[PDB]
Amino acid sequence: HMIFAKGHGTQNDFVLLPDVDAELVLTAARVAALCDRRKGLGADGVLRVTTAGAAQAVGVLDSLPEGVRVTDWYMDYRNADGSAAQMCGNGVRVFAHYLRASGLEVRDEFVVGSLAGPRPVTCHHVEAAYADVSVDMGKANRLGAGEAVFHGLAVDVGNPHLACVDSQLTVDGLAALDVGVSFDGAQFPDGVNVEVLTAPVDGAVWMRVHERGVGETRSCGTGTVAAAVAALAAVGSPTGTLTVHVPGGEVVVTVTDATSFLRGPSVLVARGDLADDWWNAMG
Repeated sequence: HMIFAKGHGTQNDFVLLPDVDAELVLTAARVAALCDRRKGLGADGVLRVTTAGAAQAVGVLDSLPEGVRVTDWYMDYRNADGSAAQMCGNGVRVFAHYLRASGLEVRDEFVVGSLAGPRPVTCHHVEAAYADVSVDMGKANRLGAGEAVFHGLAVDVGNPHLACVDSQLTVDGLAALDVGVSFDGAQFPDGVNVEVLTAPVDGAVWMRVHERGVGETRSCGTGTVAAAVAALAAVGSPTGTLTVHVPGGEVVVTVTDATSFLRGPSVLVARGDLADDWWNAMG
């Protein structure tokens, strides 16, 4: 009698827990057991579906992020290791898809609240199992050049990035060992996500991320936005649309004057019930 769903976007997979009134107690141990591929259900993170006001009432949220109303849908995102929504902006597509398909939300256009702020979404097509969702990821700020190892552009998409377009990089060359590097500390005093990518060839780009601390880890929403921004800017365009090939598949970034949008697939594989006894005995 504990409702859940299992979904994924490009790469990352999520367990969704509908909990409008935030009655569930998401201990670190419960999240970890639920994310364990053998002992639980297996996921990169848990997305508890609630509202910002309910989250703030139950202690999950202290004060509201700027732009997030007490009545907003709220994606209470937890990493497998109990920890809370690292900067990526991940989870929003699958979250939005869940809202639509489960009938919690009837409109194709609505706002997803999150720790990092409001994320307006557009649901282009929605079926039970598949959806095509656009996330308004926010203003992307180009902020000057920097070296890495590569020479790129500091792009601010809620958090610092350094996306590096390399004309002399191929898709095969991009199979380089960029797990666990060097960047200028004065330019990024509080660390930086480092993207490395091919030159825009026919509206498309191939990239890989190395997010701060977590190492080379899966797909990065905001980092994908940073990558496309830097690629457009290298072709002389402050705004445009690029397909971005990322580990797991492809997504489409749109940059406007005001903001940026990330558009990609979402899949919901399963829906059902966690056993109540199992939930209790998990820490």
